[PDB]
Amino acid sequence: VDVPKDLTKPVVTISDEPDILYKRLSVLVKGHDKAVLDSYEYFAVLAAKELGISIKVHEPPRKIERFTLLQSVHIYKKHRVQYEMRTLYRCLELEHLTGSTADVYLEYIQRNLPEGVAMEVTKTQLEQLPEHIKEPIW
Amino acid sequence: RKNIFTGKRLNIFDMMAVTKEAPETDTSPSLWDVEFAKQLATVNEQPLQNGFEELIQWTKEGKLWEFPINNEAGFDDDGSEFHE
Amino acid sequence: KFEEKWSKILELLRHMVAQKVKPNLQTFNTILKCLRRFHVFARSPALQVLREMKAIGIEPSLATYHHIIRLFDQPGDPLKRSSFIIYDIMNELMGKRFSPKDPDDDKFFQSAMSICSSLRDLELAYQVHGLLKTGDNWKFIGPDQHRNFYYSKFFDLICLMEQIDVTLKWYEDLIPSAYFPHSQTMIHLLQALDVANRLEVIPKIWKDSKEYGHTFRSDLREEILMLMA
Amino acid sequence: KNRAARVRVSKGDKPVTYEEAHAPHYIAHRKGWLSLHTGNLDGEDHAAERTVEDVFLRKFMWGTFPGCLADQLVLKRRGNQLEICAVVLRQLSPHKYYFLVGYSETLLSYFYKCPVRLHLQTVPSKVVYKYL
Amino acid sequence: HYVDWRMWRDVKRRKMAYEYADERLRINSLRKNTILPKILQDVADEEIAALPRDSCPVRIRNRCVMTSRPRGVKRRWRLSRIVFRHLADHGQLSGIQRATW
Ligand SMILES: [Mg+2]
Ligand SMILES: [Mg+2]
Repeated sequence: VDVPKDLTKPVVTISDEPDILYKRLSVLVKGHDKAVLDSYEYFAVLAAKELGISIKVHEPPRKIERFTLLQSVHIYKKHRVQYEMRTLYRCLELEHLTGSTADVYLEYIQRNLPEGVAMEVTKTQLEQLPEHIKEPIW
Repeated sequence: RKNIFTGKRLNIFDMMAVTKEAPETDTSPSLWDVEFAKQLATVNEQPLQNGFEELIQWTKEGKLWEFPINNEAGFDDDGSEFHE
Repeated sequence: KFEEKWSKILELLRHMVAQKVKPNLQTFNTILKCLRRFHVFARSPALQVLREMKAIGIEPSLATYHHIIRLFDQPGDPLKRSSFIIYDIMNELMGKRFSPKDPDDDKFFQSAMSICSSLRDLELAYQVHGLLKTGDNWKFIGPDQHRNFYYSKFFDLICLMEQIDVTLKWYEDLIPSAYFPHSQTMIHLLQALDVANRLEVIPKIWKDSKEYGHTFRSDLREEILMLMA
Repeated sequence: KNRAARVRVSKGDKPVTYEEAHAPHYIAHRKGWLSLHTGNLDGEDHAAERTVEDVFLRKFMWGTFPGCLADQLVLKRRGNQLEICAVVLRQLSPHKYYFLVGYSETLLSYFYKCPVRLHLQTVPSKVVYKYL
Repeated sequence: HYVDWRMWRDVKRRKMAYEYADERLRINSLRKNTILPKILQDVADEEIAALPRDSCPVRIRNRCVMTSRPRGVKRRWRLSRIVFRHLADHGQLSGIQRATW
């Protein structure tokens, strides 16, 4: 019964400046846990569908960096302990979205980036030719 | 059957033709004015209601990163152009 | 006496008009706050200040109505006047989002609820609470002492004048989410269960009472046992 | 014989937690990591700084909540947020836990220049996985 | 309050090397070309040789930041093999595990 009656909505102002056009957004997430990337993939893909963004997903090959350390504090060279860091990848490839839609979607999925997961988002912007290049001065 | 807003006024003052049309932008912040502005921030002072309001508060205070992430946030190289 | 004080103030205001000084919200709010002493004598003069604000163009804030509410809410029979002052104040404030303009803006809701309990009007209390829930008006409730007083008078009026099926929905929505109840509201709740002939809930009220710090209240345990037996 | 992080067998009377009972080779197999951040991922920077901060926070919390920690800390970093999740006992009064939470969150936020939050879970006693 | 006197000497070497980096870079640029006269480069040789010995960056040693061990250090974490393993084996280094393959 104790429900709000009216809710103040954040102010979104439509500008007079034209919006940016992104041909592609390549969201590459990196993590140590495949299951965490599976859950993030599900969240990010479901978020794109609700917002009407076209999204494709694939899994780039994982990278395992291994290195060797001495096991003993002193001598015993032939006895080593080997360690590794596993970096797993998921790539969300979004297409044909405006700059305003990219700001909302990236903010929404970047704020919800799980602990231990990094993101490299490569944005491909569409631009027209500069006016000086349209015709030769010579 | 009579509303309170209908009746006798005091009539000492008169209707403002318009609100002040040109503000004193460079008015100094006296201690009396700075302190009164703190009494107006205490009337809407309430504890955080949920985790979203804590992020909003940290974002306004500057503690929390602004999203989407910009690796150059807060770093303009003195407004220098590429040709410099 | 009021007449002497009311003649000096009108002289300051006329002086303020001679010196080409325009009054602000705090000018009128100070008059209403200072007339609290005179009570009945200042009731109509106080309403003359409010009507002047509207004409001049100054907008009454939550404090402007808090001061008028406190001035009219003198000990006595509120039905004669206080009834139609609060009903008109809420029709004006209906569906209005408020911004902080006066330091006393965080006292209106506590004052307005205090009269709804006195008048025993539950429809008015829902309108007062409805105003608190519109937009960001919930931030004007006040400090913790004012928050607990507001919800105590609000819930104690629900248990009294509301159906028990709705009362138990507010009991779940408010406690402990909004405030922790005083032992006298646990009692007011039991008296509501009795009037509704729903005593299968008494063992739950005792379980909740312990979870709210009322394990060792004498007035409460006696109340629970007497109803049960 | 290997020694690293191995609670050795006793006479069946030494209570160990789930973390203490698992040697290093079970890390990533049966037990997770006590800190999660991006510094150790391929192509990421500042692993050295994140590691020093973690060592300090573990010592800081050990001495700030003396006798109260019932397990190792879980350190989470998201963006510039730092979350410290600790399992504590129910011996200290609640007032002292609120004082220390307010104090620690404030002091650590000014020390490392980031918003720091402390999440406390209380248990009546140290959770025992097995008796070695 | 550094681990030992040897770590304290490296701290000072890193501080002095940082303070003289720009000056040494500029003088070295004069010595590292075949464009300027030898008479000018011979003077630049003497100028960089007269700078404080602890301004020279080759004297900086990558010691373990927690134990000051001068060898067996992993650059990425700036820890000795012993200290790194202690943290790694207790699951305190994010994403690091024992490697079997
Ligand atoms: Mg061996
Ligand atoms: Mg060397």
